[PDB]
Amino acid sequence: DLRLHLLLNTSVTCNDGSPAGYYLKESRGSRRWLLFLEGGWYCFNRENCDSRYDTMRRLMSSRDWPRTRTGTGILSSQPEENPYWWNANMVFIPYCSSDVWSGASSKSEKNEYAFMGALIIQEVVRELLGRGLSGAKVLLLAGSSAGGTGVLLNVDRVAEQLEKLGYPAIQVRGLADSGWFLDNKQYRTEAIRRGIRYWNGVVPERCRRQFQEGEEWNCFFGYKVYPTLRSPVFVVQWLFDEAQLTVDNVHLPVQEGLRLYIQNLGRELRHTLKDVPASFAPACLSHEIIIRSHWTDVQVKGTSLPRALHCWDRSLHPLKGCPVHLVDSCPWPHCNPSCPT
Ligand SMILES: CC(=O)Nc1ccc(Nc2ccccc2)cc1
Ligand SMILES: *[C@@H]1O[C@H](CO)[C@@H](O)[C@H](O)[C@H]1NC(C)=O
Repeated sequence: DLRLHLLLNTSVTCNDGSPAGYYLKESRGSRRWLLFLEGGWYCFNRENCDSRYDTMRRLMSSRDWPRTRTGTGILSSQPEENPYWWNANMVFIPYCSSDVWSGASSKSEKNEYAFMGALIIQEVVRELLGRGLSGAKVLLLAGSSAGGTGVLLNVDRVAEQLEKLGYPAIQVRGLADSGWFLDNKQYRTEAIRRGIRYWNGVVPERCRRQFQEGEEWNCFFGYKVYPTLRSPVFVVQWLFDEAQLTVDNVHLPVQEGLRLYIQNLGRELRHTLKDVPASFAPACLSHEIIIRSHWTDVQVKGTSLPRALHCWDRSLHPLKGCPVHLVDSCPWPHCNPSCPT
């Protein structure tokens, strides 16, 4: 169990003005810190944010959150469930800003909702320093789905924040799970354009300077923002991601046209990861992995994801028998026998 703390700075809020927060299970004898960003799509105008407030309210408000959460997968403290970082300090940051962790806009006079995801991350880090993060030696910012994209948008800002607060020794790293999407041709972009204006969304400065005014939406796509990043980032992406296929209007007797479409999507995803040295990409139809209890089961080329992450740690201190770049080459879903059932 991780226990809830609402933010002491109550001006940093969820969508409806209620305080944001974080769940914490500390580990005294450890100097490693894992901050996990929850996912859950997003909303981009008044009417579809209102819809989300009726039937997905816990993603927009803290008024109904429980006092405790169970840590699962990489947030588990048990070595059998979490061979990678079972002894670490564990933090789960709930997603209640509906802005892919990019917003910096208060509730107001002219704003029905607050979109403060980027400021929520910054405030959690600030308040955690007084609870032991000041002694840390590695801070891993991780996340799944919209939280995975949020890692890409925020990892360098967290590094910059700690450097300016006087903590140059804390090594900030990123782990982006299922947040690496393609702006490809559909089988049969305005939502994100149109949300960044609604959220006052912020993107990393170097990527902003490449694409410039009005084109910041480009920085929500992994293969375009990752080359501008400076912190080390490990990328986990299923080759046949279910969220990707949904937006592409694919619904799984597959005939030639769809066969080529699916095979092409795989090969395109594979291509965008060829120059990503730390990555894990199985040939499976799925979505998210790192906080699932059975995340230890999947393997690429004989290496599991917890092992690949351990090899990543060793690389940041070629390694014999301990690889870090693991991308499937077989071209159809399920062609890896270890895929989730
Ligand atoms: C031609 C063109 O613009 N294609 C395109 C653009 C944006 C998306 N957006 C998206 C992808 C995956 C997951 C969530 C959103 C998908 C396809
Ligand atoms: C609380 O957060 C807001 C928004 O980030 C900031 O402007 C304000 O200075 C913060 N208050 C304190 C006491 O840090």
